[PDB]
Amino acid sequence: GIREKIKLVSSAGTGHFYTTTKNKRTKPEKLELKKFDPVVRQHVIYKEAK
Amino acid sequence: RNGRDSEAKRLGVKRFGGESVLAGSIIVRQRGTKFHAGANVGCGRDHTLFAKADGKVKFEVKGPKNRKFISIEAE
Amino acid sequence: MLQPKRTKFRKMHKGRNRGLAQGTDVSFGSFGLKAVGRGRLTARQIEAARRAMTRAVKRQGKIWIRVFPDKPITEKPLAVRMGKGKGNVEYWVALIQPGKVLYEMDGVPEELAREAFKLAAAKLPIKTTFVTKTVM
Amino acid sequence: DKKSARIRRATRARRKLQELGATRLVVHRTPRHIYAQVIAPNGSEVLVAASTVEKAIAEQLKYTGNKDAAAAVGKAVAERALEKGIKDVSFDRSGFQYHGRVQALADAAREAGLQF
Amino acid sequence: AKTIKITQTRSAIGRLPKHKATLLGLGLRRIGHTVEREDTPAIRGMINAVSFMVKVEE
Amino acid sequence: MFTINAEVRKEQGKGASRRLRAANKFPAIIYGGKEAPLAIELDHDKVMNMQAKAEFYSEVLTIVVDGKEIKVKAQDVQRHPYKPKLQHIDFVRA
Amino acid sequence: IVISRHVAIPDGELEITAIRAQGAGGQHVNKTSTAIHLRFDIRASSLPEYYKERLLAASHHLISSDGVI
RNA sequence: UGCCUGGCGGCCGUAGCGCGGUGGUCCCACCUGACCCCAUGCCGAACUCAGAAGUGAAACGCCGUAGCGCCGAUGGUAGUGUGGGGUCUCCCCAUGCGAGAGUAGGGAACUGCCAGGCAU
RNA sequence: GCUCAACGGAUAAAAGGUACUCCGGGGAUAACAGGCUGAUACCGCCCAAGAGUUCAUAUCGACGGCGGUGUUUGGCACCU
RNA sequence: UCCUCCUAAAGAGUAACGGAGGAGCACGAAGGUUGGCUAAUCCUGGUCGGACAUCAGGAGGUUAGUGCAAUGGCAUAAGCC
RNA sequence: CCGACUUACCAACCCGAUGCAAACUGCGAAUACCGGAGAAUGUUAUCACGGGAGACACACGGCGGGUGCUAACGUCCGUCGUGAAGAGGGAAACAACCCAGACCGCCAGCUAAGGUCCCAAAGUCAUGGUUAAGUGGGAAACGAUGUGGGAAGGCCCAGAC
Ligand SMILES: [Mg+2]
Ligand SMILES: [Mg+2]
Ligand SMILES: [Mg+2]
Ligand SMILES: [Mg+2]
Ligand SMILES: [Mg+2]
Ligand SMILES: [Mg+2]
Ligand SMILES: [Mg+2]
Ligand SMILES: [Mg+2]
Ligand SMILES: [Mg+2]
Ligand SMILES: [Mg+2]
Ligand SMILES: [Mg+2]
Ligand SMILES: [Mg+2]
Ligand SMILES: [Mg+2]
Ligand SMILES: [Mg+2]
Ligand SMILES: [Mg+2]
Ligand SMILES: [Mg+2]
Ligand SMILES: [Mg+2]
Ligand SMILES: [Mg+2]
Ligand SMILES: [Mg+2]
Ligand SMILES: [Mg+2]
Ligand SMILES: [Mg+2]
Ligand SMILES: [Mg+2]
Ligand SMILES: [Mg+2]
Ligand SMILES: [Mg+2]
Ligand SMILES: [Mg+2]
Ligand SMILES: [Mg+2]
Ligand SMILES: [Mg+2]
Ligand SMILES: [Mg+2]
Ligand SMILES: [Mg+2]
Ligand SMILES: [Mg+2]
Ligand SMILES: [Mg+2]
Ligand SMILES: [Mg+2]
Ligand SMILES: [Mg+2]
Ligand SMILES: [Mg+2]
Ligand SMILES: [Mg+2]
Ligand SMILES: [Mg+2]
Ligand SMILES: [Mg+2]
Ligand SMILES: [Mg+2]
Ligand SMILES: [Mg+2]
Ligand SMILES: [Mg+2]
Ligand SMILES: [Mg+2]
Ligand SMILES: [Mg+2]
Ligand SMILES: [Mg+2]
Ligand SMILES: [Mg+2]
Ligand code: NA
Repeated sequence: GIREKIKLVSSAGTGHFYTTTKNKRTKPEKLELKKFDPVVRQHVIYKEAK
Repeated sequence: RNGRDSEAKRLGVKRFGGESVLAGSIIVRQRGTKFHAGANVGCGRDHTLFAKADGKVKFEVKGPKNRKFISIEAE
Repeated sequence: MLQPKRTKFRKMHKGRNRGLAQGTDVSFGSFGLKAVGRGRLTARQIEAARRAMTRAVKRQGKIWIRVFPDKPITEKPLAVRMGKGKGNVEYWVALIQPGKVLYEMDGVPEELAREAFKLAAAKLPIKTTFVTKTVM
Repeated sequence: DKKSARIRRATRARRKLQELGATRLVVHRTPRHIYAQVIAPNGSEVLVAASTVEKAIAEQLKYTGNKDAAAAVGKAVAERALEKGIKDVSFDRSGFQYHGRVQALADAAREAGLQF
Repeated sequence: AKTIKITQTRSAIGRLPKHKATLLGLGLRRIGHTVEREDTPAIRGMINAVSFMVKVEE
Repeated sequence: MFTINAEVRKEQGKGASRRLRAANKFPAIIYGGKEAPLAIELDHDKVMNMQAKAEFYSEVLTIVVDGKEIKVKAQDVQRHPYKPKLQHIDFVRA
Repeated sequence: IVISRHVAIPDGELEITAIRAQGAGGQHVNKTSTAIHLRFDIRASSLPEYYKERLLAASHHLISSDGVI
């Protein structure tokens, strides 16, 4: 539908990322979650990307 | 117009009363909780009742609502 | 011509007609017309029999119809192949088992009731009999 | 009813503890007279108990039904439990908030030695 | 100890699979074949299952 | 004052009761009080001619079973679905 | 069979026969009686008077001189 | 040991509801006060705390009452596995299983652990 | 990154006509005729409201019911 | 193509151009947890206000709700804050 | 404004009674299925893994159904049987129905279904009854002092029909 797949990139130096979806029409603010980074093995902030 | 149906889901009781199961064995596949988890029985996200221990399947109607529970007798 | 208002579904399976009836007693009147045989009563047959009764007895007396067709019968149009979906609902039948009281009558002598029930049974596809209300 | 509201408020944790097979320290609060029991995993028989309706406890409290009385009951029940050998219990609010007298009882039980 | 003689009096051709399995469990092969079996409730239940085609003498 | 002769049923159930009603009797039961229920057979012609009176269902009846006279009352009657026949009668004692 | 709120043909006053049609169709048109020949005797009908009268007075290609539609 | 009460269970309507009566030493409940612990998308209603003067009004418990709910035979009936039969999309016979409903009736729960009070 | 939705997706990429037709087959399957059936068709009977100046049944017969035949159109696809 | 019910003969499965309906998503909260709460619909009373708004009480009992079909669930709520 | 009248009409809820349901269920079988134990029986009949297939047009009959018209030697499922791929006997003849599974031979015997007057093997068998219709040896609603049996009932040697 109108939900676009976005990429949450780790704020650590790792190129690690999760992928999710987002309704950019209703929520135009970036996702700023705190997910587990398996490269550094810590919970760091993942920020939305493309 | 008609003509559509769904693939059958193969629900229902897999292991019946008195049957010896291993831990993790699926006992009943259901939509809601027709059967409720008793002792040593877990309920999955799709409400699948599974054995959390090795033992025998046991059905009861305990409770104030007379609902049916499945437990694993650790035998 | 009796017919249900706003049923759940338009069409139903053929089903069977095994078993004995349930409403086998004269519950509302003094006399009744009970089905000895098994079959289908269409709404047209029920209405014909009711008119025969209501004319044989004059405006006097009360008449109960104990049966409702409540079952749609479909037919395919003529010159249509087999298949292409179930046919269209043409009429409604009541399923009748042996013993079903079909009509009851009250407020008339038994002789008038008998001749009215005969006039009406002549309109029905089912073998009938005359019954009276029994104490217990 | 406040009683029925509280019992349905407690039912979930009670059934969870019964499922876990835990020995439970059940508290019961009343405007006067807080109560505590330690009940076996089978839930049908009491292992230990302590309350301000007991004279040996109430004799040392100027009011039974306050935080100090609750702390006294908590210390007493945890002492009796540790003497019977019951160390690892689970707390059962019985539908009361874990805020005042109930929290005082639970804290007193913790400092006395009951692990929960 | 107590035995019972069972003869097959009818054919097994168009019989139910369970009936043919019962005749096998009794040991009956032919029509007119007579076996001698132990007189236990299980044997009696087999004889009951296929009574329409076996004859019993005790 | 209705009197009905009856024998006790030796065999009971579906096939036995059907054999009875074919042999022109019909089963009946007597119950009530502390005495156990008593299964009896009635002559269908006799009882069908008797029950045609509306007082059969109000008066206290008597049933002669094994010589014993049991005062009863017609409690329930199972009639044939469409035939003018009786299938079963319940008699409450006294 | 209905003509008006007061005029309906009893459906037995209407003779309907089956015949073979003209034109294309092959063996099926040769052998099959798909064409309908409807005959309706106006005088022998239970049609209203003045309806019988107008039908018998009309000069229509579908009404024969014997008073048959 | 008895009675009463509180808590936690078993059991899940023979156990619930209604109707009537009844209990306040203790317990319980309402209750009193609230700036505080804490609380109200407003409110000390609730939740919470500090208490206990008053009342058992309500609630709750107990005791009666069947007006209901509920339980419920026996017998019969329905259905039905197997074999057989007929007049055969419905039945019957032999045998085995045998309801549901209803009827007679039952029925105002029973019980375990702990604690407290009173009487002993 | 695929209404690859004909959704196990044959290509990245594809509509028609043939009575000018052709081949391999099929009675696996239509058109004729036969068969089974009898919805339809046609014929008969039952009930009898009524019409018939009265009068159901001289004649006709509503609302309904039960059959027969195997002329129609069909259904099926058993033969070819 | 997928989902729900029935057909489907009380395990599973089960066909038809059989009978009925939906999906091709939504949601960073509509997820997690903790704490708390319990509906529909009526009646009575009440400014505008009304069949129907909000308030109070009673009855009622989940006849509601479950982001979207249907089914099975759901009060310990899976429903509501 | 207001309002007794005309509510003799319809009529919700509720109460009492009567039914109906594939897509209703406060009930609920028989069977079937799953599991465990125990005999007896069965040439392991079971499973696994390997070599080789063929087959994936099914038919009819019974039972449970959908569809069709409670049509079809119809169609579509479930399940069993048979045919397919099974000869023999019976049903006149008649894959699929009934009985019954052909290793070969015999101018031996007993039986199954079905039969026993003649064709044509075997009862012109025995006992009791029914039917006159050649019913048996096709059919419905409905009609009828056909005839047999049964249970009552009305009126009747103060005389019934
Ligand atoms: Mg399905
Ligand atoms: Mg102790
Ligand atoms: Mg056979
Ligand atoms: Mg039987
Ligand atoms: Mg052309
Ligand atoms: Mg032709
Ligand atoms: Mg004419
Ligand atoms: Mg006081
Ligand atoms: Mg009071
Ligand atoms: Mg019984
Ligand atoms: Mg019962
Ligand atoms: Mg896509
Ligand atoms: Mg494709
Ligand atoms: Mg495909
Ligand atoms: Mg492809
Ligand atoms: Mg060619
Ligand atoms: Mg063909
Ligand atoms: Mg061929
Ligand atoms: Mg043809
Ligand atoms: Mg006239
Ligand atoms: Mg033809
Ligand atoms: Mg075919
Ligand atoms: Mg030919
Ligand atoms: Mg199933
Ligand atoms: Mg099944
Ligand atoms: Mg949610
Ligand atoms: Mg919560
Ligand atoms: Mg008002
Ligand atoms: Mg059902
Ligand atoms: Mg193929
Ligand atoms: Mg195929
Ligand atoms: Mg069938
Ligand atoms: Mg075929
Ligand atoms: Mg076929
Ligand atoms: Mg072949
Ligand atoms: Mg053969
Ligand atoms: Mg042959
Ligand atoms: Mg023949
Ligand atoms: Mg021959
Ligand atoms: Mg052989
Ligand atoms: Mg013989
Ligand atoms: Mg001879
Ligand atoms: Mg002779
Ligand atoms: Mg003849
Ligand atoms: Na009764």
